[PDB]
Formats: sequence, structure tokens, C-alpha cells
Amino acid sequence: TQVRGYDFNRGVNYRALLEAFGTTGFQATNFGRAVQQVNAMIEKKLEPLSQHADLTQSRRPLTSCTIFLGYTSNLISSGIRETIRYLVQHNMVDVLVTTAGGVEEDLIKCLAPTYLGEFSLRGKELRENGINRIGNLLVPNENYCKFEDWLMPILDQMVMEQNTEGVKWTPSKMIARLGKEINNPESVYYWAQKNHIPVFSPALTDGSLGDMIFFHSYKNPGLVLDIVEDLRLINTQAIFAKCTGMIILGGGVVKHHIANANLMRNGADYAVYINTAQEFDGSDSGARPDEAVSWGKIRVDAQPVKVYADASLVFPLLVAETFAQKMDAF
Amino acid sequence: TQVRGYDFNRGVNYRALLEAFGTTGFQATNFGRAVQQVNAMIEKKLEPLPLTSCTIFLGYTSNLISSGIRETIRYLVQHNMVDVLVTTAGGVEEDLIKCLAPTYLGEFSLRGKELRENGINRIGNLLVPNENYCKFEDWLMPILDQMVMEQNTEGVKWTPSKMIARLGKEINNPESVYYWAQKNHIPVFSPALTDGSLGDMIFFHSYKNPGLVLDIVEDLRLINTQAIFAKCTGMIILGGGVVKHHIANANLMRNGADYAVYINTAQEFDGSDSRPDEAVSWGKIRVDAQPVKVYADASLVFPLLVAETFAQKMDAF
Amino acid sequence: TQVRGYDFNRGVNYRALLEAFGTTGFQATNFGRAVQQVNAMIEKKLPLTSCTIFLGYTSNLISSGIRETIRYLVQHNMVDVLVTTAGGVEEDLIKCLAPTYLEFSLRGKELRENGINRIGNLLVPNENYCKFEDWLMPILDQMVMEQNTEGVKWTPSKMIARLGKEINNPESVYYWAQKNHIPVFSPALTDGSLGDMIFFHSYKNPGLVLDIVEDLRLINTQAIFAKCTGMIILGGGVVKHHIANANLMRNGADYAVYINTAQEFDGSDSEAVSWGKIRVDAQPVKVYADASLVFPLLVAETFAQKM
Amino acid sequence: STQVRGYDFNRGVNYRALLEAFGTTGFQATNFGRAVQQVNAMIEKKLEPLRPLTSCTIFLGYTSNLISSGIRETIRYLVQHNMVDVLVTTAGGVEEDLIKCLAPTYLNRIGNLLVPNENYCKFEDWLMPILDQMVMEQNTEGVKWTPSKMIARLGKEINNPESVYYWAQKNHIPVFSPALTDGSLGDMIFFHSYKNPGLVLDIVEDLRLINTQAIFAKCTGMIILGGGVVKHHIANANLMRNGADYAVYINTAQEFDGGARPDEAVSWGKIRVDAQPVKVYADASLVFPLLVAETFAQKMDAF
Amino acid sequence: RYTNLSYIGEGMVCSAYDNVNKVRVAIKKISPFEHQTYCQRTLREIKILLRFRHENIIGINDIIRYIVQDLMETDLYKLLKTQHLSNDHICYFLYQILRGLKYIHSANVLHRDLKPSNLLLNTTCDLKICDFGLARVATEYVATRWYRAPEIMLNYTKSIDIWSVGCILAEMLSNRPIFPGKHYLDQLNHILGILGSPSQEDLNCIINLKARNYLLSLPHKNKVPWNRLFPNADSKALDLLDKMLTFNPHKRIEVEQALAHPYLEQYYDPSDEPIAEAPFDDLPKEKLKELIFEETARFQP
Repeated sequence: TQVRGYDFNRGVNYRALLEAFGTTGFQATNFGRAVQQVNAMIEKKLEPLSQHADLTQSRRPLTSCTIFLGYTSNLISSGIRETIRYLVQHNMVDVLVTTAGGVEEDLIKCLAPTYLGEFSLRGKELRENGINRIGNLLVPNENYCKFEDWLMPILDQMVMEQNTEGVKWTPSKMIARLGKEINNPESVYYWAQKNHIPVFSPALTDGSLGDMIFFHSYKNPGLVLDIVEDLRLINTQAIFAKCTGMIILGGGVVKHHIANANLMRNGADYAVYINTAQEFDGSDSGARPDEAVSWGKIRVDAQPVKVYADASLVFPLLVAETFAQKMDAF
Repeated sequence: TQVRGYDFNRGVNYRALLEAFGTTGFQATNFGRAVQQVNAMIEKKLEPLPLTSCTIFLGYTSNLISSGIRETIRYLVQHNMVDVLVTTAGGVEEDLIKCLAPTYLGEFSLRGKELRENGINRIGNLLVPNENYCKFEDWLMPILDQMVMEQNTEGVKWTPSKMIARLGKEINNPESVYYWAQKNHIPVFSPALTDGSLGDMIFFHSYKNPGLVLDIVEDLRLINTQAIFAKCTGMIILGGGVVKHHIANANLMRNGADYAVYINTAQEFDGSDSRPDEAVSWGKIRVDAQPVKVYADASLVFPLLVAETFAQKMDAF
Repeated sequence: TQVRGYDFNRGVNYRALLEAFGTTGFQATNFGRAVQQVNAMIEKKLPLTSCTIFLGYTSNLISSGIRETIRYLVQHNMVDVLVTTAGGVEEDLIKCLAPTYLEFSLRGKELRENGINRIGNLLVPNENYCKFEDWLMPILDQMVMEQNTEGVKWTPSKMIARLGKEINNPESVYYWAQKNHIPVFSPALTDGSLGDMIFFHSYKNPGLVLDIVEDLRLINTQAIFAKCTGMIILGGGVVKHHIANANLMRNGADYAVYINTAQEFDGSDSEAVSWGKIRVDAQPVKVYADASLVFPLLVAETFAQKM
Repeated sequence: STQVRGYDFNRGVNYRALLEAFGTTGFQATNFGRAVQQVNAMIEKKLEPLRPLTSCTIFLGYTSNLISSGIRETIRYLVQHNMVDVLVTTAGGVEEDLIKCLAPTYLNRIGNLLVPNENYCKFEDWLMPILDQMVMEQNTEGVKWTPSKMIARLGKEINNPESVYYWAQKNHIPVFSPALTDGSLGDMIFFHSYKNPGLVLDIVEDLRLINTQAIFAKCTGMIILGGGVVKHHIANANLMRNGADYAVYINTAQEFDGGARPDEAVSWGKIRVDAQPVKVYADASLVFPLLVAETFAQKMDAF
Repeated sequence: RYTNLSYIGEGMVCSAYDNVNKVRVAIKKISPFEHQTYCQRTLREIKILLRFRHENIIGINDIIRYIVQDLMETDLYKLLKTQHLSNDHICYFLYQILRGLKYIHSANVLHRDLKPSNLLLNTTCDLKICDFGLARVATEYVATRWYRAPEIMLNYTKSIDIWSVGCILAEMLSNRPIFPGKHYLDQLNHILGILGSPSQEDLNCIINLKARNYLLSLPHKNKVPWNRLFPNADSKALDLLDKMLTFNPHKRIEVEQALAHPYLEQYYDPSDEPIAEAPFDDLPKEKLKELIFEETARFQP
């Protein structure tokens, strides 16, 4: 194969410009391999299949392929949220893994907005004005004043439900309960409960949601949460699957939890990574795709690809050709 | 302060070379601010008033405890030199295994298919044989059977901290750091113990002797109160991830910590949770503080950072 | 201004998608600042010109598919000054004679016995340079003859122009360089294989002379006499410092765009106000991403919809 | 087949053992140990017996940052006692060192260091007297000028024992720099070009000098600190002779864009197929003094 | 009597020398009183070893109320770790391991966990069997699952020992072991992948409901020829290995046919191999100790 690029003498044509990236090189050929991989992934889902619920304790019809998705907290409050909502509203994914910061940020966005800002600003001055900093974004301190006024009754009712009727609470269930209360067609966790897509987040205590739990404890004590039940659900969601795929959009615990789930079934069959980490430190976040096959988390027949770029400038473009051109096919 | 390196014509005296790094410049001089910052913590801890005059927070990721830095961590804990610890999921399974079978060295360019066929796993530029994990099963299973008996009959609730304390007592080996954790009353907290080989192994146990319960609502009440009732605090964070955010949120209740030192190698253009200015914004650290950050690998700076401000005032304890 | 993305439920229309990137934050808002800056450059620009625009690139870009975009930019007299690296001038000519084919994990030892050279994830055959040698040998002979007889002092710029004038191939970016009177400057040319070719030609017919002060005088005098200046830099190295020093002698530049991928922790060249390179009343922009994935999209919104 | 072990502080504080203990520490310490071993092997090969020739000719290069920082003192130690053979530098590596001999610097910005604007005024009043004479020699003596000779000339006028380039001439150690018009030196040259025009500098001879220095050596070694033009220049200079023997890189770049791994150089034939290059991904300031203080410094009376 | 006290390993085994017997043996300390489960192992071990008798099977000569048995230089683990094997040595080792298997199986006793760490060797180039504690008459935790039978792994006939010896033979032929795993599902996956997909005719004996469903809910994979896995072996070796490693428990190679296989037919003489002279719980504590004392009563003045 030769190496060519867009001529640009034919006029601006967007269909060809994003299709000519596959023969440019460097990070462009990685993008082409990624789009080819994801396009190959969806084609298997549409094939018809022609009991299982009791074994997996889940209310959902098994499809030809189950797609796993995960994201890091800083991505949710970065404007990517519209793409995730589009991916979830119509069934296109089956498992979501996040961090407590993600749910904390996503819930408030339905109640109050977030404003832009600049990268270099001293925090000493910003603290007096009452402005917090998250990257290049700035959030007000007034925003956190309505969450405290809205979450306490839910926890009161949860404690009452635990004491009165038999129920044991798991992180996969507290998320679902919050969704029905928000009652809004623009929050991604509202559509999660409607179409029965479970959400997992083992590190739920750490975050601003933890702060609310601590204060409540010294007035109505007794709340209980268990993390051993979620493991069973996530593992049996992958053991009994015909074929699987992974789309990990950031490094951290989300990468470890998703990959380790597929270990019990001799790896996945298609995968793609998008993160900006490094490998010389040896951190799991920066591990190359070929490192996964050593542990037995990515089958030896697949061809994983990994793109080094910020998720903001790549993810919206990737969903433009793969998942949007076949909307009528669902 | 002018710029001036070390002139070797005088000779080779290692003591002067380490101190001279302060005025060298660039990232070398950032290391110079670390030795001054950490020294203040130790100086303030010994002041006359169990509860001490300063509480030291220490955390690490899964890599370091699997590498050779484990020896340094043991020294910092055996002699009652830090108070609480924070770790990740693998930080305990990798630690306990090393007391039954060792790890080996290698390279970075090794492929994956050949290693998978042979049966050797790879992490970083180190290799761990597959037979090591099987030795875990022989030792962890008998202790988990006793775990479920106490809950049903004696009625004791179980949280990750108590589980780590219980596990530390059983191994009975001075090399393992978690042995000294239980022998000196130093709690160890880790919010996500589900991940890692430990979770993979507690899974299969559920299908024979079911009914184990772990709670994450009592750990928050221990970490928060360990800091709300203290005079002065400090931070020493290695790496990044959940371990950093947990510590930062814990220190928030007292209007931020006082002394802090960060050692990691992440980048800031992606806005990931992994600069000290952000901590001042939300309230993680105090305004009057002077945090420092060093951009270097943790396996080349930490043994030097402990070579000063530690292991020198040993008799002072 | 709040934060908002692109709602795909309305359909796909690429005009909106490439504009909505401004509202979303992180490394996408900087793209919007960049597009606004280059649009301002275009508007101000519309022989001496109302605005002179500098352009520079690192040799690894040229061996890739971005080479065609640079050709389009130079085609219609949209840029005025080009500054490159020794490798950049060496690879464009090869492509007009032999092509280059397309992993990061290939070992060099195995490729060594098969005669394959590796640059990034691309491969260039070893037999390609034989044609380069055979074609380049005769021209330097007349070059030295002209030096000894006619008496014309020579600098890298004029030799690059003379080399471009003879290839006569529209795909060559240096063909249209000589036709439109657009100079090309390079500080160090002997670094690349051209230096090796000069060495092999040193023993027979010796006496080739190259100068380095005349090129500096030319670039400085081009920069100093100008109403409005702008900088576009793709990569880092000697080229960026050279451009900054070129524009320093007029108290600064007005607009600038950087697209590189290095970090500032090492302290290397890869802050301009501290040397007056950039003017105080300017708002320089800067984007962290690979050039291969961002530059083609930049030419989509600007430099293409206006002519 | 070696285990992983660290220093046990219970013994005490023994620095010499601590520096060696990095070899089995792992991650980015094993590379440090490999670098130490390789440099020691190179110096041992230099020691054995057969400008006078030497059994092995070593190379050294750097970026403009390190000279402005504290590494200036330690790189002066190497050239003091004829430890190296050929040096290469960028444009800023010559101007910065000359300044330090006249006026100091305090911690107009290079990064984590600040230079006064008035500092550059003193260099002005000193550069024309030497440059004014240089053009006169060409007109009435027929001497050709190259960057190497011009750098060598500059050292003879300082006459101060704290400047690196002053000690370059006392042992006939050439200093090469392909792009010298960049930086403040070219800016000062520009002004002279109007008052007394005529200066001409050739670059074809510099390539000849470096390449003939490369080809006629029995054994070669590469130690380059930092990436950029210097890396490719040394690599292409050593492209002949069918590859170099020993090489150590120290830089912090990444390979996602073409700053590359040492293994890629082998494909071009720049490094021999039987060699084992060593890479280190830490900052230069925090690593180089330790490397010099462990390998070179132990042997002083031997030279 | 006892002298030349030294160290071997760790109960605990130490070197010793009997002055009266003028012979060199090893002594191992056993303390099973703490747990009934440990005592169950102890009761079977004293009973099983004492009643058996044969040259290849290890024997007990005295008990010090502390067990007196002969000592070998090293086991198969160290030899396989260091030195590679050859055709004749592999042949001899296989003929003897099988000869022992015939007597134990003829003795109508079921063995388990017949891993190479329980096979011993000495200077005279001979092999022996040592450990027999977990055994039964034809949720128990085993040290290693690497060399276990799959109908045990997935919830007892005589095929399990044949499976074990086949695994040892393969591990002797190829330097690395054949079926390495970490999780129970991991080992199941490796075994199924290497040996090919289970056919429905094969899937009749398995009775566990969930396991049957799991094995049914699988894709189809093609069996790998043994020549591809071993490019430097004998055709007879490959044939014997393929016949030994069979998924069907009711249809697999029996011990008598294996000894007379053409590979080993050279050292096999029907008259030579012997047959057994004689054809072959709850939780007490106090009377269990009484039974232990009664069994061990003979070995003291």
C-alpha cells in the first residue's frame, strides 16, 4: 500500500476527507484501524440469534454481541456527555463503568450549569470569589448548595426501606434508584434505568457523594452497602456472552475492572483504547495493548489498536462514521 | 541565589553533592525544595505536647509495591514513622505473594504471544511466573472459611481495614510490610478491594460457602475522623489515581492540609485527576502552604529523598 | 458561556460538528481559538502584502500524507516564507521518483538484512537512494563549473531553488516554490543525506562553497519590512527558535499558532513575551495533539472556503 | 535469572552501596545500571594502549539548556583532563557559556532561571573588537573561516579558567555546531554586516572534518544528552564506518511521533547489530552528575 | 542408635543414621492431632503404606512412637528443572511409573494427586512413589489443580490416574508443562481449547445441571494436531499421548494395554511384572486416637 492524502483540489468533501485518513500514517492510520475495528464490531450485533435471565439475574434479552463502555470522571463534565447520551438512549451499549465523580458531576448538570474559563489562574484569588477549578472549566460553589438540599430525603427513605422491608443495597442499585428520582430527559442515567443497562462503580465512596453520606450518618445511622454482590453480576454478565467488545476511553480503575472481567472467558474479540498516558513509568494506564495479551485478557487472534490523543478531539469524530450511519438499522 | 553546580576538583564527598542540587536549577532544584519541606514535618512532629503533634499520610500505587521500592516502605513503617496508609487493589495481593515466591527481571520489547504460550505474565519490565498465583489459593482459602464462621455465630461486621489487619497477622514474616502494620497499630485503607486477583479469588469462594459481606460505609467514618481530630497534618503521595483523590478529599474537612509533596509523572493537558494549584481551589490544601511537585520516576528519586530527612534522625525516635 | 456539545439526534451535518467544538472545553476550545486566529489572519491579508505569513514543518511530517496539503497551500500563493529542516528538502524529491510504503514493533535487526529503513511507522526501501545518487551527481558538476567560471556566490536558499527548478514534476512541493517566487530557507542542510552526497563529491571536483550569513541577512530583511506578520509552526526544534529570532527584531509578532506535542517540564525549547518575540497586545494560542490528526481539519474551516 | 531487591536501610547510610543497589531495583533503575556498566566498559577500552590518536574516541553533545543550568560545572571537569574527543553543541550552547564568565545569573527567561536584560549589553561592547579584526585578516591574509575555527578563536580572547571553551583550545578539542546563525550570536553578526561587510562562513568543511574524524577511529562511543539536531548530526556522521559500538541516550521524548528508541537506529545501520544501546527516560539534571560521579570520577590519577 | 543429625527440610524431615542398623535414612515429624482432618490423612497413610508391599512403592521399616523411611537424592522436579531428557531415559522412566500404577490399580485402591513432586529418584537411576495420604477405596482441597482429571474438576472411576500419568509424560517430553492456569475457569478454558470442543456424544456422563449448561453454551473450535505442538518427537510418542489424553472417561486407555504398547514393548515381559498377593468417614476424636495407637502399636519395643 502506498501513502497518499487528500488532494483538496476537488473541493471540500467531508466523506472522503475522513476516509483518506487511513493512508496518511502516524496517528492517522491508527484512526483508520480504529474505525475499521468498531465498524466490524457493530456488524456482528445485527445477526439474529434464534433461561439465561435466571442464571444472570438480569432482565435483558441477550443480543449477538455485548459492548462494554467506560469513561473517566473528568470526561463527563467536558461536553462529551451528549455523545454518551446518544449512545445510551438507543440500545448500543450494555455495560457502563464509571467513578463516583462521574455520577456526582452528571447529576448536578441537570440542575445548574457550568461555565468556561482559562488554564492559568491562581487559586488563591479564585478561592475568595468562590470558584472551584476542574481543568480549564470553572464551577460555582452555589451549585453544591442544592445537592445537599435534594439528596437527604432520598437517603432517609432508603434507610426506612432497609429497616422495614427486606432489602440489601448494592452500588449497582443505588445508581438505579437515583435515576427515577431525577425525572429528566437529558441526564444519561435516566435513560440507563429505562432500558435496563446496569452501571458499576466500585470506588463509590470517594467523591463529593461521600461527603453527604458522612453528615447523614450522625442523625439517622445504620446504612449498609455491599461490594461482593456487584462482582457476581459483572462477572456473570461476561461469562455467558457469545462475543464481547471493549471501548475504554480513559485510564485508571475503569481500565482494570473491565479488562479483568473478560479474563474469565479467555479475553475479548475486539478492543480499542483512547488515552494519553505513557509507558515508561509502567503504570497500568499506560500499558500497551500487547501487554494485555500476556495476562490473558485479549485473545491472541484479535488486532487491538490504541490512539494517543485527547478524547475530546477524537471521540465525536469516531461516532460520526461508525454508529450514526446505521441508525435506521435499529 | 545564583546558579552554581558542584566542582569536582575538591574531591568526591557524597554529602555535599546531594545538598548542591538545590541551586542547580530546572527540575533538580524542585528536588531541593522537597528536602526542606519534608524536614519541617519531622522537626514539628517531635515537639512535646496515641496522638502525636503531626499526622503523616502516605500512599502508593500498585507498581511500586511490586518493584524494589518495597524495602524502603518497610523502613518508613517499622519505626513508627508514618501514621496511616492508602493503597490500591493490587497493592496487597502483590505484597503478600512476595513472601512465598519471588519475581524476576527482563526487558520491555518482549512480544505477547510467546509469553502467553510459555505461561509467564508481564508487568512493566518485570516478569511474574504463573505458578506464583497458585500458591495464593493454597493459603487464602483456609483463612476465608474461618472468615464466614465468625460473622454468622459471633456476629462481627467486616470492613476492608479489619480484613487487612487480620491478613497481616497470619503471614508472620518480618519482610512483609503489612505484618508491621498490625504490630504497630497503623490502619490501612483501600476503597476498591474488589479489583485484582483478590476479588477473582473471593468470587469462586461464594459458590461453596456463601454469605460474605463487606462494607464501604464505615471506612469513610474512620478516615474522616482520623483527620478532623488532629493538630497538624501532612501528605506524601506517590503516583496518581483514586489514591490521590481519596487523600485529598479526606484532608478537606480541616480546611486543607499544611505540608505536601507530590512525586508522579502524569501530564496535565488532558485534565485528568492525576498541579498543586487545583488543590488550593477546591480546598484540598491551605493558602499559606508552599506545595512542591517533582516530575520524575518514583523509582529514582524516593530512595534519595529518604536518604535525607530520614534515616539520619533515627536515634531521635 | 455555558458548556454544550453536538446533539446527534438531529442528524449529521459536518458544518455544525466542526463548529460546536468551540463550546466544549478541554483541548477542543483551543481548536476554536486557533480557527478564529487563522480566520483573522486571512481577513487581514485580503510583491508586498497586507500580511506576511510564515510556515514551518519538521521533516517527519513531509514523509507522510500531510505533504499534499502543504502543496495546496503553496499552490495558490497563500503563504510567503517557508522554513524547513534538512530532511524535509531531501524527502520530497524522492517521492517524485519512487514511492514509500507502510508497525511500530518491527525490529531493526530483521529489517536490516532485507534492506528496509524505518521512520515512524513508514518504510522506505534502501534501493531508492541509488536513483537519488545517480540523478544528483551530474547537476553539481555544472554547479561547481558555474561557481569557478561565472563567479556567483551561493547560499542554501539559492541552491534549493535551483534544485527545484529542474525536477519538473507538479507533485513536487518545490516545483511551485520556484514558479511563484516563494523562497525556502533552512539553517542546517548538511545534516541529511545531501551532506553525504556532498562528501562523496568532495574528492572529485573540489571547491564547492556555501555561505550562511547572506541567508540570515535575507530572512531578517524580509521580516523587518512588513506591515503585519503571522506565524504557523508545526513541530519543534531549530525551526521554531529560528522563526522567533527572525521576528524578534521588530518588537514582536501579531498572531501565532502552535501545534506541537512536547512538554514544558524538561525546559527545552519545545513565554515568548519574555524575549519580545510575541507582542504584548496579542493572545497566542496553542494546541496539544499530533499534527497529522489536526492540521487537515484546520485547512477545512479556513483557507478553503474563501477561494 | 535475577531476583528483585532494594537497599535495606537498617544497615545504615552507605552511599556507595546505595548507588549500586539501583541495578536490581527495577523499572527505570535497571536502565541506569546498564548505562553505568556501558560507560565503564567504554572508559576501560579507552585505557588500553595501542592530536594523537586514542584506542577509542568518545563523542559528547548537549542542548542549550544544560549549559545555562548547573551542569556547566561538571561538563567543565570532563574537558579539563582530556576525557573526551569531540563535542557538538547547538547555537545557544556557545553564547550562554561566554556570558557566564562576565556577568552572573539568578534563579529574559529561559525557564526556572532568569537572565537580566542588562547582561546582554556587556556582550555587545566586547564582540565588535574581535569581529572587527576578523574581517581584516581575510582581506589581507587569505585565511578561510569555518564555525569550528571561529569557536576556537573565541576561547583565546577570554583568558579565564572558568569557561568551558577556553579549555577546549588548550587540548585541541574541536567544537562543532551546524546552525550558528540562530540565537543571539547571529543577531550580533547581523549588525556588523552593514558597517564592515565581507564576512563569509563555510559549512562544507565542517562536514568533512567531522566525517574524517569519524572514519579513522578504531573504536567509537556515543553519549548524547538531549534530542534535536545534535542527535541526527552525530548519527549521520557515524553512519559511515558501518555503525558505532557503544551508545547511551538520556532524554525525555516520546515515540508516538518521529526522539525515538535506540533500537530504531539499528535499522539504518547507524549502530552495529551486535551492540546493546541503553535508554534512560529521566531528566538530565537529576541523573548526569550521579553518572559522572560514579564512573569517571573514580579514576583521576590514571589520566 | 540415631546419630549424624543434620537438616533436610520442612512437619520437618532431617538426616539421621542408625548405629544399630548401620544404614542411612530420613526421619519426618508428623503432628496430625490438632485437626481431625489432618488425622484422617495420618490414619490412611500409616494403614495404606504398611499393608502394601513392592519394590517400586516406597516402604516403612520403623516408627519412633518420627517415621523411618529410606532417602533419595532428589525428586523429578529438580531434574526436570535443570537437565533436559533423552529418548532412552524417557522410555525407562515411563516403563517404571506404569509398573507401579499396575500394582496400585490391581490393589484396587484409588490414587489422586499423582504429581511429579511425589516421584523420587536416586543415584541408581530408579524412580519411586512416596505420598499416598489422600486416597480412597474403588470439597477436598488439593495443592495443585494443574494435573487433575476434568471429571473431578467439574463435578469416581479409574481414568484419573491415567490422566495424571499422561500429563507427566507430556511434561517430560516438552520442557514446559502442558496445562498452566490460575483460575478454575481458566484451567477449564485451556483444557477445552487444547483438546478441542466437546462433542454431544461425549457429553452424556456429565450430570451437573449448571456445568452441563455451561459446556453446552460454547462455540466450536478445531482440535490441534499433536505434530504441530511437538515438532521434535516420535510418532509412537505422539500416538500414545493422543490415546492417553481423551475427554471420554468411559472410553480411554486402560493400564494393561498401555504397558504392552509398541513404544514400551521392548522392556515389557508378561511374566516379569507382578500382581497383588491379596485383593483389597465419621468424626471421632478419642477413639480415633485410640485406633491410631492400635495401628502404630507394633513399631516399638
